[PDB]
Amino acid sequence: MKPHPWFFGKIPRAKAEEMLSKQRHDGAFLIRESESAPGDFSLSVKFGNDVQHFKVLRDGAGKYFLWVVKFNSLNELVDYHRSTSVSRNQQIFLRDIEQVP
Amino acid sequence: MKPHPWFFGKIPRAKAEEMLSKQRHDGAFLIRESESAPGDFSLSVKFGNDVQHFKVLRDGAGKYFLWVVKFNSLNELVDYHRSTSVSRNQQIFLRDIEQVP
Ligand SMILES: CNC(=O)C[C@@H](Cc1ccc(OP(=O)(O)O)cc1)C(=O)N[C@H](C(=O)N[C@@H](CC(N)=O)C(N)=O)C(C)C
Ligand SMILES: CNC(=O)C[C@@H](Cc1ccc(OP(=O)(O)O)cc1)C(=O)N[C@H](C(=O)N[C@@H](CC(N)=O)C(N)=O)C(C)C
Repeated sequence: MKPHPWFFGKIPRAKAEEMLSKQRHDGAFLIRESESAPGDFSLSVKFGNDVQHFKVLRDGAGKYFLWVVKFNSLNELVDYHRSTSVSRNQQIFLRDIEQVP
Repeated sequence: MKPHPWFFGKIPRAKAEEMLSKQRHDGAFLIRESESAPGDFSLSVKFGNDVQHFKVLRDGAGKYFLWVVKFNSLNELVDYHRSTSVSRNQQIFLRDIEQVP
């Protein structure tokens, strides 16, 4: 087992945009710990010449979700959205960013 | 910026012990998403011939903590405990696991 290449911890929202702007393929993403909402996570995803940000929402039990389907972990939320679009305006599927060697 | 080498997402508690048992230095650790408590995080740390597990607790606002000092992120909690012991029985400081090439 290896650590997940998508967890960047506490990095500025702007830093996520800077990084993902350099990614070549739509869907490139990262999970970060929100600075405006301590204790909450945010998902930043590249699409075209833009970087979209999503709030990782929680239900009453602590499960995570973006829209309707929820999961017992960020890990499962992320994997589910690799084959189900994170967007309702475009078909954008999460894919690991091109990691630096 | 690079992803954090300590976030393993949803892996079994037993898997964390298996991995950390192979680590050579005390303090080697990882943050995982609890399976017994969906939505909560757990910190697993190596020390001697054992692997200790800690619940990452949350206050009313969502801040994270192990004992008393709390943080706006898992990232900050982790960094704080690199220089302040996670244990009250031994001086154990978090240190990144020896990542596989
Ligand atoms: C500064 N405000 C925004 O960026 C609007 C973000 C949601 C968001 C709100 C705040 C936020 O703050 P940070 O963590 O970046 O500091 C991060 C993300 C948003 O609305 N995103 C769109 C959206 O419709 N999101 C849904 C679904 C979701 N889970 O975010 C929503 N707003 O409930 C998405 C399709 C790009
Ligand atoms: C199965 N139960 C345990 O492993 C006892 C764990 C806390 C814990 C409890 C449940 C747990 O479940 P998982 O996420 O591993 O499935 C993971 C960790 C514990 O008590 N750990 C010690 C401890 O005293 N922890 C404190 C401080 C803390 N934040 O965990 C506590 N229990 O409040 C620590 C010094 C090794």
